[PDB]
Amino acid sequence: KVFGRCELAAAMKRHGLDNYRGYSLGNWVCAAKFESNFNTQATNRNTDGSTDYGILQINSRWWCNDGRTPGSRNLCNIPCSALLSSDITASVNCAKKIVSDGNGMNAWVAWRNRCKGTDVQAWIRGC
Ligand SMILES: [Cl-]
Repeated sequence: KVFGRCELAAAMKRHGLDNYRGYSLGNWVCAAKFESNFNTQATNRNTDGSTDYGILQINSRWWCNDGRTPGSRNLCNIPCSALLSSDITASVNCAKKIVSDGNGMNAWVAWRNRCKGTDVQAWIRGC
């Protein structure tokens, strides 16, 4: 599915992302916009043989297991296929582990380049 902006904000808030590990909700909404364009089924292959999966483009080298990525660590202990559900639970649970690993939201390239430093609260304004 393709979430609306406020629709995703409300779902992410219900799943505990607002202010999680220091990151207000607008950060997470902006990240999803620029990672997946709010599409729960987005996938993108990378040069290292990994693929990024779902609404938050979670990577198959470090975080989820897709069975075809060399050097897999599966630190979220989740099959990547689960991260293509229209229900965001598995992606949020893995994102919480990623953002707790020591480098904040820097794991999300699109967030680093297109959200960080902007007024991210605009992403939840009006919701
Ligand atoms: Cl604005």
